[PDB]
Parts: sequence; C-alpha cells; structure tokens
Amino acid sequence: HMVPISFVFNRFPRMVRDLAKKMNKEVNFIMRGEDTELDRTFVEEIGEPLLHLLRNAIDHGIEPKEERIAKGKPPIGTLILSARHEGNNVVIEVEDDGRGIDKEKIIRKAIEKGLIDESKAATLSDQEILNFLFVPGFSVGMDVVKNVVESLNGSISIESEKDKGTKVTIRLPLT
Amino acid sequence: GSHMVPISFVFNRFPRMVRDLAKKMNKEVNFIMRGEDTELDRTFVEEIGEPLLHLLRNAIDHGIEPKEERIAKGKPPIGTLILSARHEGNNVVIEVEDDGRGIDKEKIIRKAIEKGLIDESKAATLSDQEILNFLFVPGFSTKEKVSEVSGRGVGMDVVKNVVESLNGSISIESEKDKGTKVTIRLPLT
Ligand SMILES: Nc1ncnc2c1ncn2[C@@H]1O[C@H](COP(=O)(O)OP(=O)(O)CP(=O)(O)O)[C@@H](O)[C@H]1O
Ligand SMILES: Nc1ncnc2c1ncn2[C@@H]1O[C@H](COP(=O)(O)OP(=O)(O)O)[C@@H](O)[C@H]1O
Ligand SMILES: [Mg+2]
Repeated sequence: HMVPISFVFNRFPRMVRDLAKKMNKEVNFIMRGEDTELDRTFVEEIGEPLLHLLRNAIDHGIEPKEERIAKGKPPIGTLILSARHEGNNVVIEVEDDGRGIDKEKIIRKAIEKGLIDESKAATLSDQEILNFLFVPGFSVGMDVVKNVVESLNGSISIESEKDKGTKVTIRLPLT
Repeated sequence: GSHMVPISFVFNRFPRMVRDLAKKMNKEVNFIMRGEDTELDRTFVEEIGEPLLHLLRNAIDHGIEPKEERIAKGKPPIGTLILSARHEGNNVVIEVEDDGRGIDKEKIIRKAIEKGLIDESKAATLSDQEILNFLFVPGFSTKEKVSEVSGRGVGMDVVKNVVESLNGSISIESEKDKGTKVTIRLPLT
C-alpha cells in the first residue's frame, strides 16, 4: 500500500518560503522526485523529521545575502529536497549550499557534554564528529530525527563541508 | 630528545616483511611506502607496529587476489599495497590501502541479520559506513571467535584497541572488488 511522496512534500514549498522570509534569508527551494512512492504508513511520521531538516538548512545553513556575497557565493541560497528509489529502499535527501555544519562547535559541545575528552576529540574524523548529532540528548534535534527514522526501520547519514553546505540522506525500506 | 622520531623507525622493516609474506601467500605485490620521514611521538611508533602489521597482512592475505583471480577480474596481475604517513593539522594520518577484493559488505549484512542486530528491512537501508563499522563491534564476526580460541585478539580488535589506547581514531573505506583503505589518525603530542 504505497502512495506518492508528494503527500509529504506538498506542504513544504509554503513552509520554506515563510521560514526564509521570517529569518531574512533568500532561498530558492527545489523539490525532485515527488512521484516517488513509499509506504503510506510512513507519510505522517516522516513529515516532522523532514521539516526539521528544512528548518535547519534555512536557519543554520543558508547565510544572509551579505555574507554569501562576501564568500563569493551565489546571492540566493539553494535548498533541494529529493526522493528516488535505489533498489530496495526509498532515498530522501535534504541538501543546502549554506555555511556547513561547524565541526569545531560540535567537538566543543561533545566535550562539555562529557561524551569525549580533548585528547580523543583531536583525532576524530569529520564523519565521526558529525555523527555526534545522532546521540540522544545531544541537541526537535537531529537526535530525534535519527530516532524517528530508525523507528521506521530506516537509516540516516550526514555530509557537510565548510562553505559547501550540508546534505542529509534518509533511506527508508521499500515495503 | 623531544620524544619524537621519524615513522621510518617502524616502517623500515616492512618492505622485506611484505616481500616475504607475499611469496608465502603466493602473490606478487607492488608495495609502496610514502612519508616515512613523518615524525611522531616515539611511544606511538613503538605501539603502532603491531597494528600496522595486522593491516598489511590483511591486505596481502584477504585483499590482494592471486594472479589468476585478478586477471579473471580484469585487473593488473600484480596488486598494489600502499602504506603512507603524513601530517594533517595537529595529527599524523597513516593509511594502508590495497586494490584487492575489498570487504565483503553483503557478508557483514547477512551476519548482522543472523546475529539479530538488524532485520532484512533495516539491512536494506544501511549506509556503507554503517555496514563497515560492524567490523569494530566486539563479538560480531565469527573469525573473531576463531582467533580468540587461541587467547589472542583478532586483527580488527587489536588494531582498533591499540589505536584508541593512543587516543587515535580509525576508519575503514572499501568498495566492491576495488580495494580497502584503513585510515589511522594519531595525535601529534
Ligand atoms: N584489506 C582487506 N581486504 C579484504 N578483506 C579484508 C581486509 N582486511 C580485513 N578483511 C576481512 O575482514 C575480516 C577480518 O579481519 P581481522 O583482521 O579482524 O581478522 P582475520 O580473519 O584476518 C584473522 P586474524 O586477524 O586473527 O589473523 C577478514 O577475515 C577479511 O574477511
Ligand atoms: N543545515 C545545516 N547547516 C549548518 N549547520 C547545521 C545544519 N543542520 C544542523 N546544523 C548544526 O548542527 C547543530 C544541531 O542541529 P540539531 O540537532 O537539529 O539542533 P538545533 O536546531 O536544536 O540546534 C546545530 O546546532 C547547528 O549548529
Ligand atoms: Mg587479520
């Protein structure tokens, strides 16, 4: 019993538009693969997680116009929400060309939270740093996003580089 | 003085060792060492030798395929094994890379399912890193149980634990039939 992911994606253009206006951000929102089908029981559950990722992109990712110009970047930020099938799973991606997740900030927070000390933090790989955002209570919150995705028997990944932006990938079972 | 030494202090004995293991395992290997002058804490150098040997043996044994197998695959008859060290920020990064058969990801997934760590639906959504990370989970692999029969730690256990005792980190990257790359990051200190 599947339905097009458009049942999830449809309310986003409006919400992204309002969030950007409200945060004085200029964002061009692009949705791809809205016809991609997924279990209808996933529809309600996955909406909240995706909205949070979109909000993070507009809030923490896309920089104010003045800052983007200072970086030699396109004046308007780009936010892409896509869906597609990859074998036996539905792949959903949220990608922005914003400032990227501040990895030093994450390390500092992890240390203060008592999750690691200075010594071990110094050698963490970029991916190991980003994964701290998945720890329950670290942060709503990427930790809750990961938990909900997991409750759907899915998986989540994060990719982010300074000034390039951030891409969050969610994989849900194709059942 | 400074308690620092070029990593060559340990790298130096590998060329001959690799040459030997290569023939003892009946294989032809193109062994490349890079950045042997990279300096790091002497304690790290004295401790990292065991782990590196474990990774090199893994590459020659489980990775690089016999001449006959590589030709059948469409790869050069001789495999390549690269051991390098370099400075990166305030860390020293050591890599062991081969162009062998690669980690059997489907085998890991099937084992994870058999052990009940995940079901078929979840297995289908796992990312490459999540799959490979199972190699660092204690009590996972069956061979781990094999090596432990002799009262000794298995390769991944020894490598991971020795590295962590130095406050270092370790990651594994691998693609189907395209090889394996193990990266170790150690502090400068
Ligand atoms: N470079 C590489 N290429 C392909 N497979 C590799 C590899 N390094 C490790 N592996 C695989 O991962 C599994 C475990 O390696 P690990 O070093 O823990 O155990 P081991 O089976 O080699 C026995 P021991 O380490 O005690 O000799 C291996 O058995 C092999 O299948
Ligand atoms: N798209 C993004 N671009 C830049 N930074 C991000 C992005 N998404 C998340 N972050 C960073 O990761 C940290 C956590 O995100 P999250 O767990 O969602 O928490 P929150 O909105 O409550 O701070 C954030 O505090 C922010 O610094
Ligand atoms: Mg081994």
